[PDB]
Amino acid sequence: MEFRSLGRSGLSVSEIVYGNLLTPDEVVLSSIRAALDAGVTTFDTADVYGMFRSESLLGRALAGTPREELVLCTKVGMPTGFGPNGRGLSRKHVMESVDGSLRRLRVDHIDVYTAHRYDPATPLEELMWTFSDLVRAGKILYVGMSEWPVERIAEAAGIGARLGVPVICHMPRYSMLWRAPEAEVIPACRDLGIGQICYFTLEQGVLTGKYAPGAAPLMRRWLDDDKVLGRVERLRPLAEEAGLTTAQLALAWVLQNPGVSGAVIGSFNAEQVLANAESAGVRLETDLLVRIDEVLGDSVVH
Amino acid sequence: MEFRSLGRSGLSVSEIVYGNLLTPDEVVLSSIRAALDAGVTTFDTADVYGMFRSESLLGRALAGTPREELVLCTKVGMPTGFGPNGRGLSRKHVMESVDGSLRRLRVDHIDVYTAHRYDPATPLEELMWTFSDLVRAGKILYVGMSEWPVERIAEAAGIGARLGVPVICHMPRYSMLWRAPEAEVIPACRDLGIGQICYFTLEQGVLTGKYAPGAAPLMRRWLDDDKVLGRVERLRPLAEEAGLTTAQLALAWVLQNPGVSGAVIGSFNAEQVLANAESAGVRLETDLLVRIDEVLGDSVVH
Amino acid sequence: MEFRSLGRSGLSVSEIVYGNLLTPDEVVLSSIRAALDAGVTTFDTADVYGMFRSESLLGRALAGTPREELVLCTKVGMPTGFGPNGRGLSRKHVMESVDGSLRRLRVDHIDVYTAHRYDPATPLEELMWTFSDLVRAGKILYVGMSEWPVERIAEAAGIGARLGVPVICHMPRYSMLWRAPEAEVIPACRDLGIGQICYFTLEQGVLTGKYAPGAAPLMRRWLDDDKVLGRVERLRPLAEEAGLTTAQLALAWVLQNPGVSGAVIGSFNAEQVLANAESAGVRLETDLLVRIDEVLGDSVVH
Amino acid sequence: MEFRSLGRSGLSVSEIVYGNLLTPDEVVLSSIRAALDAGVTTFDTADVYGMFRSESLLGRALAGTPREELVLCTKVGMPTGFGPNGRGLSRKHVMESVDGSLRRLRVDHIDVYTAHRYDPATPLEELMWTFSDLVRAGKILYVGMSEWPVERIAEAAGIGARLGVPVICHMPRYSMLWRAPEAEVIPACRDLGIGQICYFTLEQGVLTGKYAPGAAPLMRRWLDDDKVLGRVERLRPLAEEAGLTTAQLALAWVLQNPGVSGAVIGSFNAEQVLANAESAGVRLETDLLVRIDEVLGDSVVH
Repeated sequence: MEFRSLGRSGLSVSEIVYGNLLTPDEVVLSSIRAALDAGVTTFDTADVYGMFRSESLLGRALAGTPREELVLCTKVGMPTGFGPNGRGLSRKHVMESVDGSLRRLRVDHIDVYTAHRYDPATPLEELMWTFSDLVRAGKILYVGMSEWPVERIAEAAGIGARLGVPVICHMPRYSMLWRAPEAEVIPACRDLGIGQICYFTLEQGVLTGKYAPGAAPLMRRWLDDDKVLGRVERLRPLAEEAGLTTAQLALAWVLQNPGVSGAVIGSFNAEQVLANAESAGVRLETDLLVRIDEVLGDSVVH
Repeated sequence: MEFRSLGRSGLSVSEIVYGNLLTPDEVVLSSIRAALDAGVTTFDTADVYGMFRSESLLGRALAGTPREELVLCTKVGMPTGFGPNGRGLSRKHVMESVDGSLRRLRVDHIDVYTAHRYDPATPLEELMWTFSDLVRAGKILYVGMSEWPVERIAEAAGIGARLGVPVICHMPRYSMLWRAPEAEVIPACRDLGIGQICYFTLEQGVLTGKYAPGAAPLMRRWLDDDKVLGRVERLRPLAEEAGLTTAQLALAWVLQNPGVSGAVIGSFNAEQVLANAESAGVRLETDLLVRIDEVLGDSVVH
Repeated sequence: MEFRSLGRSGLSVSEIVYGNLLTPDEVVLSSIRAALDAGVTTFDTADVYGMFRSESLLGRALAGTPREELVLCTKVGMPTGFGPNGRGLSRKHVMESVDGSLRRLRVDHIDVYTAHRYDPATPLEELMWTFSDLVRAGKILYVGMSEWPVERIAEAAGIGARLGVPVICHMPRYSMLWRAPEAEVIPACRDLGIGQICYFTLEQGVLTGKYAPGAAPLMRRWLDDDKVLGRVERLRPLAEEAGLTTAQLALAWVLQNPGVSGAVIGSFNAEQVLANAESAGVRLETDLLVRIDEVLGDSVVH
Repeated sequence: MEFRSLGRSGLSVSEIVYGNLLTPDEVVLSSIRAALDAGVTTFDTADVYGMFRSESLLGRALAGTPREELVLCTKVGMPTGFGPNGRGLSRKHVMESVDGSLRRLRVDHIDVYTAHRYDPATPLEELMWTFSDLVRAGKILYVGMSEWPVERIAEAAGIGARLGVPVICHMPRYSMLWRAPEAEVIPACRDLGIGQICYFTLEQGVLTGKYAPGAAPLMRRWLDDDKVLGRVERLRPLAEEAGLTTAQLALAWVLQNPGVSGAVIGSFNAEQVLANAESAGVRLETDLLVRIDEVLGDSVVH
């Protein structure tokens, strides 16, 4: 496995991150085991994933692994309770969420606590002072944000610096096909000392090259493009030339960005987890990157 | 039920708040149950109400309700012990009050801790640093004030902003008849990101229209006005035209103010609680508001 | 009993403070009981008094009294352990002292924690950040100083204001005979919002009028003055004219200073404690104060 | 024993510090006992020394000694776990290291927690806010650094002052032969209120005078100097003239620097510990210091 700093911080994450997004218990547990076996250190989940089930299964699967060998990331913000305080980023919801996450993960601290979507109803002073109280308490170490507006990332990072809350992580959608964060988000985050942990790097199967024309919700939207699956198939020669699968090429491609700390995989197939983990440390030649862009053409979203 | 932000905060309160101000245990418990059944989320009490009895009964009645579904507000400042440190807003009295309130309410945090009347003997730096220590400790989330001078509200809000203490709530007397807070208090609070949770909205029965001329202490003072009960009776046609009781019109009237987060009801009649709760989300036409003012005339206190 | 604010704070102390300075256990316990019976709320001790014995006896005697009715003051700084970290005001000694004081006093917080003598070896930033940590932790509420240089009082008060540590109390030697603090200490403390709790108000028996010429250490130094005991005897007519004992006149005299919050008594005679407590609320006429100064003449230390 | 302030702080350390650097358990335990018997108060160790064994043995040997009589120093930064978060000075590694050190040392606080080597991967804001959280929590009292660049010492001291983290200790290599820290490190530390606790004062046996030409790693490098052992032998007359062993002269020499708080000894011979401890309080005449420099000549590293 290869490792990167998560932004401007002393924290190191595995270049491949296992994200058990929610399937029977045994399939999830065996997939997490496969990730550990492959040298993955960094595990991502959320309170909302399988409504607490993802956190509980990660807690069980990681039990016994020395705490210093694991980077545990979870989230708060999506609805996990009834009524208007059962969601969002208020001091109330964040304070009522953290102890449940700690108990289900079977730990006394979370490495990276991520604000799941920006909450326009919560003043950033209210949220960042709540994070300050949890860092002072030793319940969370570092703060992340998921799919936030760039201006709110910068505001949060500023307040965090003032309050001694490390703001080190952003979790975008980023793949060979989905490049929206390259314009403003990744540049701003690099300026602010924030690293990306990338979601949907295999675009829910589209970038595996396993699916032929005429053979999730993201995959649904991709199928509005009548050329994308045919274009991914044409990557296989490019991948094989570099001694990679199409999936390994997709994961390696995301890791070529110096703003990226890690790429998330979520496969429930033990063999795919081990193969996808070997994407770490792979350098792609510039000529390979040029003809990837030529093959995918106007299927790429900028 | 309808919900509002409590000032500039991520906290949402029910537009109707149940305030069990202090009657046998069973009447109080059944009234709180009626409020829960009506979709009321936000409950107000104080250490001093029935000398600890109100907090203990709210703790019992709300037991089993998921914590994230409830907004629990209590108070400190009125006398609950003997001698000059048994009252007021000193670090000593506030620190010696909070654990009793938590134990009686059966919770590990209070959503809104309200300073019950301004204490000229306590420096606001002393009080606001005490609130800071309780927010850091996770014992209180948000701070309120009850019937404070506007200048002390602004001072408290300033210090709170500096110390990361959310100051989000003021509890005035506010009704169709008692409009004193409109002049300075509500305008200043809106400027400071503070929402009103309104007390005596039914003026201890005067604004129910149930009481005829010649048929609590506030009701005592109202009866010095030889026209007020007759004027409230003349609202019934206006209420019925809008498909409301006089009590529902009174509660709806307070909620028409954009500075108001919630209106407190305290009825011990299960049927009245359910009826009064349906005041939430009711919009009053401007013409209705004009002739309310015409009917009540010089009985209104500005 | 009469009460005063302890400096610019919300804390109220009894004008008569019981200080069990160190005699058999039973004499100490019965004297504390006598003070409680007389309406004394405010008790002073120190780790060093009878090497932990004073704190343990106060803890036992005050057991059962509601916490809100008591103001418990203790001290740190004098030697209570072996070696150079067994004394002074270092973070180490203060942090290793506080839990012992809490356990012996049988409380979870000390109202007033007093720095017993200024420690030139400890930076005031080091001491005041230690006090900050104990206030944040809820182990101490308010900070005092005993016989400090005026410049270090002002420095401590400044840092305290910045860190949200209430600095409200100074404990001088102050009596009808010992007036050294009037020149600079009391004026500066009044400016800084600090109240005096006065020690040696009866000058170890000299100001009781019980001791005749030819009939601790402070009393030793007083006997170098060949006129002081004769001069105190001549106060008895002045005292009796005002319906006071000489001891009550001495205690009342200290309380005439607007900079004084409280006067400490330490008598082991139950009858004297009850009599001395009645000094509270006594106003002395200006003509009485003038002829006190005439009677004592050059025995007074300025 | 003689004592010094550890930098600008209220903490006093013994001029001789026992450092059980890692031999059977019994030899280590008896050596620590010998140090206690000699009046040594100040004990240094590290998580990494004998991989947790040094801390566990110090915890056992010091059990029963009153806490106020001991200054316990340990370290974090060197590898104690697998993978890239099992070492360095990240919030993660520091937070995951401190409770192990407390449990093995059998204490609820460490007097001096030393950052073992500068970590270029961790922002000093991240490290110093972690130290702030541990000082607030009462788990560590004072902060040290070991063999840091002078510019990072100054940066850390600045942030520490702002956050109320006492930065009081630097642990250089310093001996009669190794004088590198005299140029910049000791001068800067004296300016910043930091005292030295000196390692390798006997240069792993070279400065004992026990080893003849032709009779570890530091001793290995010294033997590249074909004159150093012969030059140390020529100190014996100088030592004997002052009533010292060569080892006592070496330890006394380090203590002549006003920037030095303490000199570390690590001997496993009970007799050597007691003899070396008597180096404390020894003043060396200027003429003695001049001819030491003449005897050692170009063997000294500046």
